[PDB]
Amino acid sequence: SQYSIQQSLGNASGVAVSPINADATLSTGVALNSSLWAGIGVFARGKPFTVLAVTESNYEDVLGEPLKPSSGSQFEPIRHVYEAIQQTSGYVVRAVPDDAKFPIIMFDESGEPAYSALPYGSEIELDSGEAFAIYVDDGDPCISPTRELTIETATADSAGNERFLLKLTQTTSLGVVTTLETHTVSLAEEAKDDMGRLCYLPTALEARSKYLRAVVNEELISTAKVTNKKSLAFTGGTNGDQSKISTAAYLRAVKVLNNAPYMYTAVLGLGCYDNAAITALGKICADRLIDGFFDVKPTLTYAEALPAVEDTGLLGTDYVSCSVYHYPFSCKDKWTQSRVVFGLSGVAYAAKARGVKKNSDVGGWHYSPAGEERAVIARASIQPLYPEDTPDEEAMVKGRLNKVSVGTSGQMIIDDALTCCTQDNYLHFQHVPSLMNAISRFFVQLARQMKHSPDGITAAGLTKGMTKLLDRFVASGALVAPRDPDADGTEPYVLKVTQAEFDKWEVVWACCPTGVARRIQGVPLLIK
Amino acid sequence: LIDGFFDVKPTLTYAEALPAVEDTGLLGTDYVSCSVYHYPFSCKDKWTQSRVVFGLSGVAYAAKARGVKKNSDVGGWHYSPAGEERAVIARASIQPLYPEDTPDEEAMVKGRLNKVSVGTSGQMIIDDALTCCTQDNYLHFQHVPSLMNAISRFFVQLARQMKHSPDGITAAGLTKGMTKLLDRFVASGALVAPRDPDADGTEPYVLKVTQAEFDKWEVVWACCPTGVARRIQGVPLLIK
Amino acid sequence: SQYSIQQSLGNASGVAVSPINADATLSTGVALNSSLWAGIGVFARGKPFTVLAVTESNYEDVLGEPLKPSSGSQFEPIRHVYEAIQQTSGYVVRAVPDDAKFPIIMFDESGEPAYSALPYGSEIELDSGEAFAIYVDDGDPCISPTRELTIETATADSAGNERFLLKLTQTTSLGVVTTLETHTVSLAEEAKDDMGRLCYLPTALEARSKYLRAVVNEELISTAKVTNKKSLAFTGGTNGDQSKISTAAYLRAVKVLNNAPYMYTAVLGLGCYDNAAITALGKICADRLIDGFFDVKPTLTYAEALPAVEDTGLLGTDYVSCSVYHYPFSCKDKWTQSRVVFGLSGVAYAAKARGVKKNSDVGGWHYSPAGEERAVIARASIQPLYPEDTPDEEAMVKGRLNKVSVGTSGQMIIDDALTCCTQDNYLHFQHVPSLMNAISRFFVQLARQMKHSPDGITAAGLTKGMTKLLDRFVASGALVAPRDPDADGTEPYVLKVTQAEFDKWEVVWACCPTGVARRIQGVPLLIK
Amino acid sequence: APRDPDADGTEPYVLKVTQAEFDKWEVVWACCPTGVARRIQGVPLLIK
Amino acid sequence: APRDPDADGTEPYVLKVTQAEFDKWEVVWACCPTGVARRIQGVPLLIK
Repeated sequence: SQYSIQQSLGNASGVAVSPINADATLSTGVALNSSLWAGIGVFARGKPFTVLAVTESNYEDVLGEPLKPSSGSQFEPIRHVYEAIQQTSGYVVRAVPDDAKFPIIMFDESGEPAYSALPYGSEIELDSGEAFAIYVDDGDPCISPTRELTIETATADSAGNERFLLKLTQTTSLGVVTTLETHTVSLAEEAKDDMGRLCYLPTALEARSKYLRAVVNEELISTAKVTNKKSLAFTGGTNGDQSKISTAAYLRAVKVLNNAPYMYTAVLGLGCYDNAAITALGKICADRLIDGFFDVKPTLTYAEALPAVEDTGLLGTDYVSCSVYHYPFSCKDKWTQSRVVFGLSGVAYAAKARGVKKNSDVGGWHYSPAGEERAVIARASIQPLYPEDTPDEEAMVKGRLNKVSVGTSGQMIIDDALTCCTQDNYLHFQHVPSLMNAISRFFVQLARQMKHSPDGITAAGLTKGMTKLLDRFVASGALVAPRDPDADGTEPYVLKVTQAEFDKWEVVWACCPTGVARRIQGVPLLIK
Repeated sequence: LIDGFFDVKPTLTYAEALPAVEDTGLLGTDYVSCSVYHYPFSCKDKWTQSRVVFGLSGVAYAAKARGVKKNSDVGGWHYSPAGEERAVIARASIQPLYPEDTPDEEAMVKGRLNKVSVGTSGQMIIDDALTCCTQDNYLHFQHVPSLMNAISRFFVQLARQMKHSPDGITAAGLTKGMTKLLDRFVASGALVAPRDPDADGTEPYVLKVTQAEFDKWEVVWACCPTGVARRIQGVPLLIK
Repeated sequence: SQYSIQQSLGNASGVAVSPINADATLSTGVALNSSLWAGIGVFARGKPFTVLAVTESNYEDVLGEPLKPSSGSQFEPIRHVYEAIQQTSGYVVRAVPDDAKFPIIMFDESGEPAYSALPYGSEIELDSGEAFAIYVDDGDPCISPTRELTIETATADSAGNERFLLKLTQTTSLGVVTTLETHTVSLAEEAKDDMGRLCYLPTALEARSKYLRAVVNEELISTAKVTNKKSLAFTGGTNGDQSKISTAAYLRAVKVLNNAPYMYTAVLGLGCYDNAAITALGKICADRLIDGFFDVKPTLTYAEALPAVEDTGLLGTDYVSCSVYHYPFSCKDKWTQSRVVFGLSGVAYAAKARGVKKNSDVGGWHYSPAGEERAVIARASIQPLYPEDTPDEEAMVKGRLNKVSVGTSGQMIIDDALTCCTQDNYLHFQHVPSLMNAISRFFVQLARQMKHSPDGITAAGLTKGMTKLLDRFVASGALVAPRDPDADGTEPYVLKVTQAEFDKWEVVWACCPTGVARRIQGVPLLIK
Repeated sequence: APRDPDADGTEPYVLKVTQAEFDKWEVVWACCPTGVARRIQGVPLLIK
Repeated sequence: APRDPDADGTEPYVLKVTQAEFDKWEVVWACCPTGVARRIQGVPLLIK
């Protein structure tokens, strides 16, 4: 009609405005100064084989209350999570044993409920007389505190379908009974609640409730009717034995973590001392270009620690960013007040996060996760496990094993930044692979955004983006002038964007990383 | 001398998609400007609100039109109909038809079948610009035939207008018109300097208008087309 | 009509444009920097005598769960696959014993099912009363976990044909029951499903399902009717004894691998210690111009290792690219945690892939598959089998047998790059045949593309393509100036394209390959 | 002024009065007419 | 004013009105828009 604006204006009188160009102002939002940690573990509460999200204010309830050291070896990952959350949120994957079962309540046409239990990861088959089944997907085995489900009659909708109110409440062993969640659902395929949302039972429970799930029998859903049932009881749930777990479960969990559609920059090996799982997590590091902080069993003597590092499998050239730790010391637990021993992955990641939070523009990735200002270990009544033994500094450095020590003021610290690389070059220090991987991730983002453009735009865009990013890093201070300013010029970074064929745009950037200060030597002199 | 965007049945598995492209018949050397697509995904319809599946020809043409509307003087014909800023697919609740299968990237590229993917931000996009040409030269990319066909159509118009004139007018007119058009294209940016400025000079286009007999006015123009950026590789280095 | 454009314009007024020439811009797409590995083996799950495809994310399910060392000698190929996948995907061929049988369910007109089992590789004959038969082509013997098939009535199509829903679900021994696949199929020859695809049972199952296959009886298919059968059960499947396998099965498997229509550049001898099979794989190398990494039984003493290499049959002049390894050491398994011994083919190929992934333009084929930065062996608790014995370095080098050693830092490495060539020239090193074969494969591609052209185009095209490729290699660094720059010039490569008769275009290229650094000698001196 | 002030000078009009024979006075005038504004196109841009 | 006053001048807007053919009056204007303040960060320091 009128007031309309065209854009082509071909061989005819008129006026047209072209769409806004906005191609010389293409930025890239990656937010390099952000770090998240991902790990697998064994816990008390949570949905098995599904990626979770833990923050500083919900881990206690999403992952359940902390376990007990006297139960077995399952008390490690919760403490690792507690020590690692201190800085940033993260993603965890819970792995359960084979015989873990969750409760199920199945109804019928008359409405008399029945109870059962089913192993995790299995769907439900409905018997002839079963109308619909409700089960719990929070992962809790419903043994302590118990959980009760109540059905109440409610007013029908405008159309005429009967909607009933569902109320699930938890009861502790002491006697405290608090409501937990409530809903208004119906078996009609199209009925709506008061607020207008869909109130069909399966989709309603799946969408608006994070505790329950339900299934229905299509044949019997037409004539199904629900009575008034008060104070039901889930039963049969069982977490099983968590002391022992087959390597298949750990492999499945790490595969799920691999396929998780999230972003994280640390693959913390949360209290999982299994060679296959550690190798898989190293594969995750190598694939995603991130950092890993694994740790050997912290109950081995200094003699057996060295062969265990070779056993764990990352010693080679493929995994150049994964560090291995060892902390053979005892400590007093924060919660249960007992003598427990656990690893150092959480503290290593806390050191790395403290380092990465120093710079604000691009984030400081060039700070090593060691020292006395960024890697202090906070425990209670540290009592060495083997006071009669002594470290093997030279053997440890040759075997790529970071070691703890006692810094100034008497607090234990981490005093090495060595990776799993065996080659003796710049790559075996910790900070260099992290910085290079940050640059590579930014490049992948930029090139993915800039793919499929003509060469005229592509060359200028790539050059501008890379020059800006590397200038930001140099101003931050992660790159310095080359050691020998005679052969390889005098610039911190050298950039070269070239065309190899019709479409082979090749970018080569060479950077000079900063030098850590690991060995300091003083030579006093006297002047005649 | 135009462009075609055809598409195979979007209910075939990735295994049967490849022989169907050979079946459909354009695989050869005569049809160098026709693209073939394949979109095995489900979607929620806009009008009836149901589960339907259909093709990708409309979205491919929308991408081509978005590309051609960039330049205003001569229109940008050198923009490939793929990427994350010109070929996004707008649907509702895209649910893959065969989640258990996987594409065959190398086989697809050898068989000249454009494939969909998931770009940044999570919207499905078209991520190829391959035509039905089997020969491995500059002609199997999508933008080159379109640009050459635009130039050829303009030439046909000009020569049809300028037919039946004496040679004195004809030579000057042909040279002026072609020089102006190719200069417009170079200023637009669809032609760049040759890859090797040692043998084939250093000009984007070379024009030659000649007389072969009493009336055989022959025009030969050679152009260097732009280079798409399909594969990008980064090689980090460390300096001692 | 109008707007049409002609191309001939012969002796008539008009205007025409010739089709685009595009002959001086002919490239060649071969992607030299890509390597895939092909091998035969014995596994638990998979379709027998059919080429497969294994990547880093599906081998566990396509090839089934890993076997058990206590079962016998069938535990080798899975571990070899696991060690070789780390770098690149590949193709495998499963060979089964003679008495392996797969289950079959045959129906009838009334619908009462019957069960049976048939040996692999055999078609099915239908009895008079049998309407149609369904069987499993995944290769699994359906013993653990069990597999159940369910038939459900569904709504007829628009035409009127009756379509039923097929649901196959797996049940583990513990009790976990998960659905596996579902379809909507019918016995009508033309009925269509909701989405519009063909729903005839045989073609539908063959095309859209990778687990099941079916056959029908033409005579009884017209009057055939299907009832509602719930929770059927496959039975009779048996993988047989995989400890012993006749050489005929291995020969058939390698023949299938030969006729496979795929591309691969390594013919890894996955845990198959049979002379006939090894000779056939050497034939595959000599035919396709690729590389092979075979390995003798890793339980022979150093005295018997040497005659076994002559026994295995590749010692000659035809197989100049196949290497033979020997790894007489024990190790601790990753999965079952036991004492097992297996070969070195996987690690050898991992070294070769690490070498080939260095250069990005053409790929580095000139890196030998040995050293301390590219061939480290990652195992757990390596304990030598025969600590009292000693290697025979001179005898091993004369007999063309690569030997393991202990490099720096204490990790075992591969310390030789000798092939099976007996002649003492440049051909017995490992990197030279690989580089020459890469060049030859590129030449075959180029000449196949450029065949049947006139000489004017042909000479220029061949010269340009070969000059560009060899310049790319020289810039990569795989060719250096000749050792003696007095007789054979001073250029890395010499090219000569000539015509011998009307059509005998002959291309001769001579290259000077790089020199590996195998023996390093230092001679200190003192100056008066 | 002419559109391209490189070949056809830079004057709006060129006049030439000549004699061809005893009486064939020939006047040739070449003018550059103004350009109407029929199609107007605007191309907005953004500056980094 | 533009963010980088080294390449793209120092004026907020650049306007160019040109003639392409007899009647193709083409107007190209490039402007530098203001910067919203969405993320604000403070970095305290101590001076020796």
